[PDB]
Amino acid sequence: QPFIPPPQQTALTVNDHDEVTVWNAAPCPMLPRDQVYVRVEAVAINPSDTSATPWAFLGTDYAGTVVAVGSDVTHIQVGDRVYGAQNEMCPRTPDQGAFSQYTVTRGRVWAKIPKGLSFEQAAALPAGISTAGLAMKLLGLPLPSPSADQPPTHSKPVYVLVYGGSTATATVTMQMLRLSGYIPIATCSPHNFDLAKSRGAEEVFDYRAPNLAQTIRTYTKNNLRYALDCITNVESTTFCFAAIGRAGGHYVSLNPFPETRKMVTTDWTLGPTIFGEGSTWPAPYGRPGSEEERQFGEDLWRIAGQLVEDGRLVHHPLRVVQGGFDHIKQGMELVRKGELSGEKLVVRLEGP
Ligand SMILES: NC(=O)c1ccc[n+]([C@@H]2O[C@H](COP(=O)([O-])OP(=O)(O)OC[C@H]3O[C@@H](n4cnc5c(N)ncnc54)[C@H](OP(=O)(O)O)[C@@H]3O)[C@@H](O)[C@H]2O)c1
Repeated sequence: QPFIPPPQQTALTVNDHDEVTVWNAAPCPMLPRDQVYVRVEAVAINPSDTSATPWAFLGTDYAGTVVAVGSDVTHIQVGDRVYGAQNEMCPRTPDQGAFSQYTVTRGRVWAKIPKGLSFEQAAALPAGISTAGLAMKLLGLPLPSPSADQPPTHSKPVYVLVYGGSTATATVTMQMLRLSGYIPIATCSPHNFDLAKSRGAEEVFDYRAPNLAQTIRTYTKNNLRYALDCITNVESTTFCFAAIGRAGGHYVSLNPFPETRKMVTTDWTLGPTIFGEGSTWPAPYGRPGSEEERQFGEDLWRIAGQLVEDGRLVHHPLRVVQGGFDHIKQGMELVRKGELSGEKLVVRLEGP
């Protein structure tokens, strides 16, 4: 009954000459006493996968079948299905990444898949849930209550601009914003208008429209105080700053931002902080680990896991590919080239 990991496996990594590589003799991680061992069934592709520690495993989003259980783990059994996030390309843990045949759960940044979800649907969620939570925390917005019967009331609407309303992150975030009593207003391309509205946007606009920031300022009564930038380029930053109200506001982006007097505070989400383990980027010093960041991730996942279970948080629309590891490599290229719109690339792994 003791579990012994396989001697080697296939995983996706980067080699010594900056090329994405299928490695067929990759190591298998050891099983922590407080984690479970996962035979990965599906993975999702994220832009951050495509942005190096050679030979460390790639990939964030996984869903799979529990094949072994740590001695200190309760409430999980062999055969259970789980989904969660890995901390990709981490030099201290190069044998942990979503793009492997076998991984281990990390922290408490995971949950059991609800009976009603498939592996493919569940794999689509982890980075979205994680990022949505970090963005709400940085904006100074409370996470939803999983136990409440309706959102908090605001007789005077509290708007949140979401620049890039068709992004995988925005569609999960806008649902959470709604649950917490906020009213998201989104910008994206016309063909994704229905998607954005279905995911919680009160109104949606084409970001290309002339003088759109004036339109938004007027809509929000010149008091927009929250802007979430899911695109993070020179144009999106300029736009969000122009839309924020006359008295100031808070800009949060999902990436570090390029190079005002506008009374705007600023932050950006650092993905590895969902684990509270720290980060070696950005130099100098990166970030330390912290128990408060760790506890926030666990709390977020306990809340989001229930919301997913209850059908209150739905996955981004899926583009599913049946395949193996070369299909992940291929998926990453489609994503890197900006070739996906309003969909998440998920690969369902064939064994063998
Ligand atoms: N730091 C982190 O841990 C972290 C986590 C999650 C995401 N991110 C970052 O957030 C960004 C979005 O990632 P995601 O996975 O949420 O989204 P995604 O699904 O890859 O977003 C794709 C959408 O972005 C829109 N888009 C692309 N370029 C645009 C531009 N120049 N102006 C306006 N819209 C543009 C398009 O929407 P339309 O076709 O509708 O125009 C496209 O469909 C990426 O840069 C990613 O690196 C970072």
